[PDB]
Amino acid sequence: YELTQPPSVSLSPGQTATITCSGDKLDDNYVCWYQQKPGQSPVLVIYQDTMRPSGIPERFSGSNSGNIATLTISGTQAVDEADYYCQAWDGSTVVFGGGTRLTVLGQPKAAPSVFIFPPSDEQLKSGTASVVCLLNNFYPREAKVQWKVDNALQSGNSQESVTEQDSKDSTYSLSSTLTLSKADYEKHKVYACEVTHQGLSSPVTKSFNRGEC
Amino acid sequence: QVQLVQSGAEVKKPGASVKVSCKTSGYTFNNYDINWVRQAAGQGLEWMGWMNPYSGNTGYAQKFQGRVTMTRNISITTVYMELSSLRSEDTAVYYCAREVRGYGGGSDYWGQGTLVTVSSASTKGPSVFPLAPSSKSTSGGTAALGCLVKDYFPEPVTVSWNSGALTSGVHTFPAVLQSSGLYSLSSVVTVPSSSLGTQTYICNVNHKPSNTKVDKRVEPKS
Ligand SMILES: *[C@@H]1O[C@H](CO)[C@@H](O[C@@H]2O[C@H](CO)[C@@H](O[C@@H]3O[C@H](CO)[C@@H](O)[C@H](O)[C@@H]3O)[C@H](O)[C@H]2NC(C)=O)[C@H](O)[C@H]1NC(C)=O
Repeated sequence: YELTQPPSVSLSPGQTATITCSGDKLDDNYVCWYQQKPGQSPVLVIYQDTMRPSGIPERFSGSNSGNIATLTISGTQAVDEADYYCQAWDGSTVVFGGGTRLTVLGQPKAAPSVFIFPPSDEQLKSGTASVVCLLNNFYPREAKVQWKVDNALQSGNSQESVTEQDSKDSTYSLSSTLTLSKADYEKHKVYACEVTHQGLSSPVTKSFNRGEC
Repeated sequence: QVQLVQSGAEVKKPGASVKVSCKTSGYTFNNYDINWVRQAAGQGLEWMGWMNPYSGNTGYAQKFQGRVTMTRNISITTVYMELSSLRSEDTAVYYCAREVRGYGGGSDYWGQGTLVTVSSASTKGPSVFPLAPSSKSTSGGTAALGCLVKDYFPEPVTVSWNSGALTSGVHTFPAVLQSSGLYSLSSVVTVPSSSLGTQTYICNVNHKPSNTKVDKRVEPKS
């Protein structure tokens, strides 16, 4: 038994956030909702479908009907930016939804500046190749980076890291590193990271051909 | 009064076990169930099982059958979760959280979490590779360059540029734990493209656990 949440919800301040959570046996059992901000433990905001714990603002409300549970936030504010998880019990076991990232757009969107770095010759000597894709100073935080090698999607060999929000312009940066063996790296020509972001009308691709100078 | 407090961070090799402590108040110990929930970097919450400390009854999630052991010590109102046969995928923050027990009030109080890092690695200093500025890292009048600080263990590492003289436009990313069990991170900086021929750029890396100190000059790709 699994609970399905939307990966991301984006709205503007004051608007009403709607976060859904679906499951076959939901009307059988109660649903709880948790808020989690970066570096902190989850916080219970709704329990038993509709109940607010003490100290939770009244703008948080819940409902559960037709195998769909919904978390609603009226007059969404900046402090509401967080990840939200639904949770239920199927008989004995607890199940969590995948989580919904709630973004409240406080300033204009800024597309990322994208840079790509081939592996250094020094690293290639060591028998490994790291390709780095840098997304710089973008807003909001949600961004997708995917690797293509000779137009073949790469899965399971890349990792991402993101900075904390800049104190001043409130932007983020993100790195994606693709790691291959030297051998595998030398078997292909075109290395590309495809970037999507709400500030981009269409995907952006930064690429190079192994050996460009 | 704090209701739940967990033990400190753990580092374990694959195949070993890790025992996380969760000391509770008397009120929590006597009137709540304790849930155990873990969360890996950038991933969601995953429930492992529950214990009622007053009675000692427990339940586990099927995925963790045989591998998890929940125990208690009444005299010090503490509960424990031991995870055995650790693997790389078990690296995560492990939480205890209390709940009153349809009849579920949710987990209304959480411990601070216990980081468990599963790695076969011994202490190891990083290799430092240049992220050279080129036409492929030039956006108009701005150029990007950096240093890849790869394959070190354990945390942490610090990076500066030009011995601390260059701070504007520097982004030093949080490390990731690779499937090898070693950490890797990058430190980048954006600078005027016109400065590449005249300005020297050196990243200063210090991995104190291995006493590794590296200054790497980053030059444009020719
Ligand atoms: C629940 O926790 C209490 C307290 O942590 C446990 O009692 C403690 O048990 C240990 C070992 O059984 C005792 O340590 C011993 O100390 C003597 C003298 O310092 C030393 O010579 C021994 O080698 C050993 O290290 C400790 O004194 C004792 N403390 C108290 C207050 O009783 C208890 O065993 C735990 N219960 C369960 C079921 O785990």
